[PDB]
Amino acid sequence: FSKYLSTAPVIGTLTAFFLAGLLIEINRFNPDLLVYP
Amino acid sequence: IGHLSTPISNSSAVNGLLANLPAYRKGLTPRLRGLEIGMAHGYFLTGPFVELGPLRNTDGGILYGSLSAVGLVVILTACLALYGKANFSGSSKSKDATLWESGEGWSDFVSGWLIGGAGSVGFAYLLLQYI
Amino acid sequence: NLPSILVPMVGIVLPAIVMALLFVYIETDE
Amino acid sequence: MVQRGSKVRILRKESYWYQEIGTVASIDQSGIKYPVIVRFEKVNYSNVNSNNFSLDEVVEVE
Amino acid sequence: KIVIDKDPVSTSFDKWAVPGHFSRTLAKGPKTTTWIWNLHADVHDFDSYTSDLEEVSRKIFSAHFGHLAVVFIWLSGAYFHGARFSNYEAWLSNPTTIKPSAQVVWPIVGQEILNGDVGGGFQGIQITSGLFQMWRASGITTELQLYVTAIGALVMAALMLFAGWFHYHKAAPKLEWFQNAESMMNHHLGGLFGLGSLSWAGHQIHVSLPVNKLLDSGVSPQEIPLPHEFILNKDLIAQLYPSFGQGLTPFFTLNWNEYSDFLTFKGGLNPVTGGLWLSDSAHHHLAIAVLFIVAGHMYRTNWGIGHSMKEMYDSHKGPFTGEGHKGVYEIFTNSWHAQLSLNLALFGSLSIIVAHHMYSMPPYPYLATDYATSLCLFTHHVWIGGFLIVGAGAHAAIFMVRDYDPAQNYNNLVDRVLRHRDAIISHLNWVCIFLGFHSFGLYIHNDTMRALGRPQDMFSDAAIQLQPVFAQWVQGVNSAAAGNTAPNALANASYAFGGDIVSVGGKVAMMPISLGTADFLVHHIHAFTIHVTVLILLKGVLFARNSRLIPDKANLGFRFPCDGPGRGGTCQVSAWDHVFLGLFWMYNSLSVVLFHFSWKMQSDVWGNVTADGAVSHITGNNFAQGAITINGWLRDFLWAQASQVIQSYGSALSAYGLMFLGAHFIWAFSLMFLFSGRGYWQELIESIVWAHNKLKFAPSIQPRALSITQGRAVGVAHYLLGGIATTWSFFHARIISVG
Amino acid sequence: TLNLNAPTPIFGGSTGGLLRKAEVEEFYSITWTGKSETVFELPTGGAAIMRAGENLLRLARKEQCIALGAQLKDKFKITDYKIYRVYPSGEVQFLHPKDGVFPEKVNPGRVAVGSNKRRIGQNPDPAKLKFKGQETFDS
Amino acid sequence: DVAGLIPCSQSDAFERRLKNTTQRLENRLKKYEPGSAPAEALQKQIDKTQQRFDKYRNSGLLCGADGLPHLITDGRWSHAGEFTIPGLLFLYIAGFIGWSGRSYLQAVAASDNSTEKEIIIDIPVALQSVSKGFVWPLAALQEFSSGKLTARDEEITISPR
Amino acid sequence: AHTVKIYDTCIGCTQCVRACPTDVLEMVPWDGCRANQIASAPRTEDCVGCKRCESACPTDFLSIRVYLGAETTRSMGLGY
Ligand code: CLA
Ligand code: CLA
Ligand code: CLA
Ligand SMILES: CC1=C(/C=C/C(C)=C/C=C/C(C)=C/C=C/C=C(C)/C=C/C=C(C)/C=C/C2=C(C)CCCC2(C)C)C(C)(C)CCC1
Ligand SMILES: CC1=C(/C=C/C(C)=C/C=C/C(C)=C\C=C\C=C(C)\C=C\C=C(C)\C=C\C2=C(C)CCCC2(C)C)C(C)(C)CCC1
Ligand SMILES: CC1=C(C/C=C(\C)CCC[C@H](C)CCC[C@H](C)CCCC(C)C)C(=O)c2ccccc2C1=O
Ligand code: SF4
Ligand code: SF4
Repeated sequence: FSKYLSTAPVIGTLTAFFLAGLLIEINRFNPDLLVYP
Repeated sequence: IGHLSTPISNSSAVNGLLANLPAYRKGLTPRLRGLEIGMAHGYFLTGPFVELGPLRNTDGGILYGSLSAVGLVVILTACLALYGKANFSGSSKSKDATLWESGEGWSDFVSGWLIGGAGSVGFAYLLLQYI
Repeated sequence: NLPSILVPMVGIVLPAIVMALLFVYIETDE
Repeated sequence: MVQRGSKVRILRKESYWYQEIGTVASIDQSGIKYPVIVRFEKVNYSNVNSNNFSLDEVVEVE
Repeated sequence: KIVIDKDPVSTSFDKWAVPGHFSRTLAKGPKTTTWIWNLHADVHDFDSYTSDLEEVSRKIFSAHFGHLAVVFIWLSGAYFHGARFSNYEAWLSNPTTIKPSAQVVWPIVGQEILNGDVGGGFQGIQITSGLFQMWRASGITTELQLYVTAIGALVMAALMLFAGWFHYHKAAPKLEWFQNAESMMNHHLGGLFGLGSLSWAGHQIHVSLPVNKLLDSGVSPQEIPLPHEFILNKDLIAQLYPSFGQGLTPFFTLNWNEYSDFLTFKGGLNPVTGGLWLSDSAHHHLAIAVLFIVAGHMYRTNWGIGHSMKEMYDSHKGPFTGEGHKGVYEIFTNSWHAQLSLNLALFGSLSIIVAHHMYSMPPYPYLATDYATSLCLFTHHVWIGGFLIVGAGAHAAIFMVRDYDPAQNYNNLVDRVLRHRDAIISHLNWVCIFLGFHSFGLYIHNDTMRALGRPQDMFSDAAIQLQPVFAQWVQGVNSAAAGNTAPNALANASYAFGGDIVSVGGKVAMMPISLGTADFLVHHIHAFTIHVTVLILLKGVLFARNSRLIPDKANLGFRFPCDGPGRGGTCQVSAWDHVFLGLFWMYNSLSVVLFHFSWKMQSDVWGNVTADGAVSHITGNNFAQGAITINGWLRDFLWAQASQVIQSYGSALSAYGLMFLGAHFIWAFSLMFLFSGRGYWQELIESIVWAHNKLKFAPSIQPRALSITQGRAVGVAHYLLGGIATTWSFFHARIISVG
Repeated sequence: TLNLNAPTPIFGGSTGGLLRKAEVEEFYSITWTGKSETVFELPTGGAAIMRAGENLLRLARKEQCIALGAQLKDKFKITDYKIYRVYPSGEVQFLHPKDGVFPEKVNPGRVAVGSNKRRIGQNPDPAKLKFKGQETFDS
Repeated sequence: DVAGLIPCSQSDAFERRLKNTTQRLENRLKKYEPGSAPAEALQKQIDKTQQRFDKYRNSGLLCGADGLPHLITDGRWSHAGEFTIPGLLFLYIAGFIGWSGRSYLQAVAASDNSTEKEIIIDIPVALQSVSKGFVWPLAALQEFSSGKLTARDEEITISPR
Repeated sequence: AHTVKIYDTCIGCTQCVRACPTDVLEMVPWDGCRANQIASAPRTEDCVGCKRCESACPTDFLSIRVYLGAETTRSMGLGY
């Protein structure tokens, strides 16, 4: 099953789930970031 | 066998109408069988023009609608002449030698369509505006 | 006045002539 | 002279593996034209890995 | 007889590591990138790689269990989001003013403006699924009952998921257990359809009818006793429809007339909810049960009596039709696709019948007044049903390519349709062009007559009338059956044919939908666009094996792009490509059906009723003189009613406006795949694999363009996804704002 | 020769077969011996029954005779099918096998028609053969 | 003032974008109970606009006639936070994704079956490549200077000319 | 009719010949070795231009090439 997790769709989804949820948490605590202050 | 055999195929109540229409009839000449086709087709072609036209409550709706009907016969006289020049280039022979297979009398068919067509258009004009 | 005569000529009559002229020209042969 | 198992590069311009590296499967020991059978790691559009070439279309990159 | 194999497939993760483990071709590894698309294409086509019909049928059996699991997962989330994230409790106190809402949206970047002012003390997305009116008809008054139904759906999802593992890996049936069609017909008719409508009638009598008569009297949803308290307290159930003090002794002594207060034939709409009477539906499903229970005692089994379906096809043959149905039973007990085609035909045809019978006879309380719900319930099941009809012509064509046999089909009814398929198609060819001219050209005439200043020369009600007299007569014989031909009915089958107006609150629940010249025009558009959809799909089914162009079309398969550029060009000859062409024509057929629906209801049916009895409709009866022209279909329907989907930015309707433009994008993105071809993009990629070879990192999986058959599929997917979601967004943001 | 007439199989059908092209120019006939009485699909629709025969079937195209001839060698293993093209209203008798041996098999006595003594990359430019009667692919 | 743009702290139109936004929500708060759950949902929504506008005044953005913040990309160092500072922030992350997958495919191709290792991701080899991807502006410079960043045009597959 | 040319890279695999739906191609004795076989196109007047032959050729870039030319009743694949 850990060999199955290295296959491209499931390893391509959970990092797409991770890279999304990074930006979801960043925009949650730090809202409305147009520019670098 | 090549052709399919349905129970309603090759029925004499249907095949008998074919052999006695003026397109397959044995005794008719091309001047006669074009006169009969034109007299039937010109008679009903003035039907749709006089009650479905751009002017229907007029003096006027029956005369102008019948003028459009002979307008189609003289158009279809040209198409019957155009089909004759194309499909009979020197009246190209074939195996059967009917009027429609090789032409050989085709100029009498197109003229007979014009007389019976424009006549029965005008004949049905007499039965609606008068009679 | 001349509009009433000419626009059914090149609208109806003249296209009927050139279509008749082109159709016999297509289906001729040597 | 190219032997079997040697790495070549293809000079045939119409080939899929033109200017690419392949290894020879075998050489036919007769006078048949295009005897050099090269096997490639990349597949072409017909999904085949082998082709026949002549000696003038292969080199000795080694 | 039951014969089961014990442990044919082990439960390991060894084949989870290998993608494409099931076929000889895909279990070699990817040399190109078409292997990725070839992998997902034929996974669930079990007939291709496994050539053992016993092995295919077990794969199909466990797959339906797994599909039954994901519907129960969807059913739990339909109930859990009804319990936790909904205003269902305040909605039962006021079903007219408070809009049905679920799906609270998280407080992030600005999509918490979608949580709109929907009613009471709640903020969420107004739902158009009808779940609030369905749970009110089921009797649910608290979210505790919605909670256990979400738990009860999850354990049913795990039970179906356990049954799918068990019936393939552990205890797999043989082939002869699947071919017992007469026992399977007996069991689904009696058990699945009979007892399913018997026991739901048991729910409707004991649970639905007690709490809904107390809702129509309107005490409170909290003052209403619990549904199990109508079973214990027999004096409480005797207070409303007092025939429960006599018990089941009227049932067993055949004195069924004593049940004439909760098993009625009232036949109409409730004046206080605008739905069907639940006493009618309780008497309905009981009669549906007894009709279905005895229908499961029809076919023969291992106890001698009954009909055998093989002997009903033998000796059903005439002099016109040769051998008749001789051989059809050997087709339907061996061809999984011929089963799938006919099952998809009447499951999709039924779904349009569901949609047509639910706006005219609204079954749920406060469904007809919710214009936001009844329109989307129509447009859902029409779209869902028409997709399955294309799958009927799809899988009928796969029957001809691989499951057809010349030896078994000799002079039967399959063969005799294959011998006059030019007579069927060319007569279908004529009737499409006949209906295309004589329905659509009557708009082109009406566009031209309206433009040229001649409104007396078009087809209208103040013009040359084309009246629907064959439908207005059926409007007369069905509206005059209360007391005449259905004598025990108090009112008609619906108020659509004729009758009074029913007004719940201030809005029309149902009113007579009058038909005219404009209704004659669209109904022949529908019959035209349906007949072309038959014309493409039947041409793919009949010419699936051969034609005059390609006589060995069955040797190339059901799914191939072409047979070359020769014979003039043979592109899209396959039976697959007729399904691909029929998907657009299904899109064209169904989208004008719902444009007919969404304008006929808003103009002639739906609207507000004043206290005096006068009706003021939504768009103001502009279907009669507007829908006769294409311009009026553009100006007064597509331009005027799309004013709420484009002015939706800055409100709770904004995501429909984002989906409106979001689907205009993907629809146009589809034409990149439809109008183009593969050999352009393969050489465009050849310069892009060059720049990845230039910096020395090109992938060993060689980048390939999509196939011709796949680029047709990628285009037809985004065309439908971009086309329907445009209509999804336009319909939703309109009727939420106006109804 | 063609052995016309020969018994047409017991079929009775097919709207989709042998229309007016056949009587004016160039229809085709395939003649085989079926060593059973089995049912077989046609290029037009599907059944007839194969006779013992001397079986004969008149088809519209040479394409349909090889597409039927591939079926008799695949399903029924009768490889003695003999396609033809008719007399006066047709063109050339005995289309296949032209040398008596199936074309996938080599036979001495045949000549290489349409051969090019080069590769396709050695084909000249179309600008080199501009305004000439020579063709870019012909040798 | 680089294109006729007053700053947003002095823009009278940018203040009126604040005034109608909180008026559309205080009118949306007028119908609810003061202690309810949609009451604190709109009060947290109003305070998100107050943290939106007071962030944009002090950031030194340029508001036009409509009253919206504009970005000035000619890059000046007084306006470097609009495009120049997030531009260098993008290119490192994008080059980290680029140099990882490029070095991953070079490590995979010199193996037995390189084609399966594009399906399955070798977690040792992938984590070896993200170590080589953090140093991409230093690693690509020595890869280019040593000459193994590019191939010659006689080693690449090339169409007939 | 269409023109079908056979180039000297043919390996006598017979795949093209066995792909043709109208029997346009056949194998003939080669004189370059008197051992192998090359494809030939003696009946190009029956070629419909389907290109099934080329799709069966194994050699990396075709040994048999079909260049679509003047169309005829036979080449257009008409039953009429
Ligand atoms: C949980 C324990 C378990 C394990 C270890 C296995 C293992 C196996 N199964 Mg079995 N099976 C199981 C449970 C299990 N199964 C269940 C619960 C069912 C009922 C669905 C089945 C029904 C079944 C059938 C019919 C077949 C197998 C087969 C197999 C073998 C290969 C399958 C494979 O590798 O693809 C792994 C597949 C996946 C990882 C994908 C799972 C797909 C799920 C079920 C549905 C996904 C839909 C989901 C909603 C996504 C939609 C999109 C989304 C964005 C919404 C493998 C030995 C095959 C076989 O033995 O061939 C010889 C075979 O034909 N299984
Ligand atoms: C493609 C997937 C799909 C989805 C997501 C939906 C979604 C929905 N359906 Mg629909 N449905 C579909 C396909 C789909 N439908 C098809 C193809 C049909 C035709 C069979 C139906 C028939 C249908 C009916 C009759 C009803 C719904 C209703 C609903 C809504 C409520 C959900 C619910 O649980 O009701 C649960 C379902 C019911 C309460 C009614 C079930 C009664 C039917 C007659 C049982 C038939 C079962 C039987 C096995 C199927 C016939 C087999 C036969 C051909 C041999 C929801 C919007 C309900 C609604 O409108 O809500 C307001 C509703 O009353 N659907
Ligand atoms: C709006 C664009 C459009 C139009 C007008 C058509 C039209 C047609 N399609 Mg096509 N189709 C389309 C888009 C369109 N399609 C697209 C996008 C696809 C890709 C999926 C297809 C795929 C498709 C398939 C698969 C099929 C069709 C078929 C048809 C024909 C159906 C029969 C009919 O109604 O004849 C009557 C013609 C009309 C109603 C067109 C309007 C004519 C007006 C009203 C009369 C003309 C006025 C005047 C006399 C014109 C000339 C004046 C001048 C000479 C002076 C019809 C010609 C079918 C067919 O051919 O069946 C026989 C068929 O099977 N189409
Ligand atoms: C319903 C029906 C039917 C019928 C229909 C039809 C077929 C009709 C038509 C009819 C027609 C369509 C008729 C025709 C008629 C004709 C006529 C009536 C004509 C006449 C004419 C005339 C008389 C003229 C003369 C003339 C001339 C020629 C020239 C000189 C002068 C004149 C003018 C004198 C049928 C049987 C199918 C079947 C069943 C159903
Ligand atoms: C500053 C600035 C600006 C400007 C800009 C410009 C003008 C630029 C240009 C640029 C350019 C003109 C460039 C060029 C380039 C070229 C080349 C030649 C390149 C190459 C590259 C490479 C080779 C890559 C590699 C890599 C890496 C590094 C990593 C990842 C992977 C890869 C492989 C991708 C602006 C105004 C906007 C704004 C402000 C600031
Ligand atoms: C655009 C187009 C292409 C090119 C399109 C292709 C090749 C699709 C490739 C795009 C996808 C999105 C590439 C996906 C690459 C990886 C899977 C991305 C993974 C990223 C992870 C983080 C998930 C065709 O091949 C084609 C073929 C036939 C008719 C029309 C067309 C056509 O229109
Ligand atoms: S041309 Fe192609 S298919 Fe024909 S023999 Fe030569 S290599 Fe084989
Ligand atoms: S193009 Fe088709 S018919 Fe012509 S030789 Fe090639 S395969 Fe045979």
